[PDB]
Amino acid sequence: SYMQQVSEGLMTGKVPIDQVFGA
Amino acid sequence: KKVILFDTNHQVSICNQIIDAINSGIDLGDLLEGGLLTLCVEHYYNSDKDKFNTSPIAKYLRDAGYEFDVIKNADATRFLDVIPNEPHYSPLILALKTLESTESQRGRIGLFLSFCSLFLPKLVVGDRASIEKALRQVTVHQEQGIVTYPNHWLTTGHMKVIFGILRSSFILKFVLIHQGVNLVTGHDAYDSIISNSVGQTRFSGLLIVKTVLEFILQKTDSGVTLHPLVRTSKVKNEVASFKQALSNLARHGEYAPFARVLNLSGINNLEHGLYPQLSAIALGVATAHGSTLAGVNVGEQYQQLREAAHDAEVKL
Repeated sequence: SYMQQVSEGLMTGKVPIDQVFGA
Repeated sequence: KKVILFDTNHQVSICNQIIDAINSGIDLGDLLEGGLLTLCVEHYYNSDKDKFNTSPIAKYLRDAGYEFDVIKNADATRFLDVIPNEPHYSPLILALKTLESTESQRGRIGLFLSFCSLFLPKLVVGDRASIEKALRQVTVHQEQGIVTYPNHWLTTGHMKVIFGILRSSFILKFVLIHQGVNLVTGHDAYDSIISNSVGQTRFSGLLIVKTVLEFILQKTDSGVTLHPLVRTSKVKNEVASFKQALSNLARHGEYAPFARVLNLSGINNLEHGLYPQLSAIALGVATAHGSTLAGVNVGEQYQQLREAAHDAEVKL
């Protein structure tokens, strides 16, 4: 899909986990 | 952890003999990875140690505690000439003089490394799976006409040997993966074979967790956020542990998709079995879209949340 990019970016560290999980 | 590099003016012949010993099933012991690293260094840096030591690979390996101890010889034409007199290398030596010298050919090193690379996609699964996968890949590339492996490399015994060498060796896996990823797109068939293998290796051992994560996510133009069911009080611990494991994985950066294969630290708990409720939610949401999560079976205890996750996604 596209969000798949989100999970992968969370996993490679390209997306801060705090953006999605917080605190 | 001291890695011995072998330095001579007959590098190609020495390398091909290292490949000889490896393929013979001979256990090189604590010189194994050293030997392997030499191969890699001969291949990618043409045995230029100064060019290697400034490379990202050497950078990372040194950053991971590996120390390089070069053995300069020259005049040495034979791997046997190069092994320290030290007596704990006596049986090794005893086996190595039973070695036939396949006269060094061109590309055999690249041949070897690409062959090794074919075992990566399913390495973490086991020997049977890695080897079956390797064989199917072998026929794929064979019929492409891009490369032909020797048939005696295709016996189960030899491929079990190679599987073992990959298992035991961190450096081999790391070099093949790093080069698979970072090496451009030139005109070397072996680099493209390795590249293809590494491409098929992405998220090996971590695809279930990845897709579960994907399906407990929620797209909102206010950013992107976790599913509401994920934020209940019964699932306050799973989310905690999952976030922590995910952070540990994230530490490894661009090597994160290969972290299970390279056996990187911090991955203990990145295993969907530990997260039944999130798996239920993810499978629910998945079902509501038609597709499903491969390898995820929800036990009775969380079937309710499963439908709780299911219906609510269809009403959206």
